[PDB]
Amino acid sequence: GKECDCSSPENPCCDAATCKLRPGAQCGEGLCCEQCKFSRAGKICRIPRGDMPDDRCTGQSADCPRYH
Repeated sequence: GKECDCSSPENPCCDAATCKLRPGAQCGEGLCCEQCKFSRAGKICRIPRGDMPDDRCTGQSADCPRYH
């Protein structure tokens, strides 16, 4: 449609026609969006490199902020 819950038409969470969530789901895409759902707080959303801290799900967003 004219509004998407996903970025991709290939996204399983979305139907291609609607571009929008079929399932009993929360989200389609996002670093903290797992199983088309909002991942739990503290779960690693991003792998660090070098001296950086690992970024963690808030459990209050489909996208990851920073570290929480």
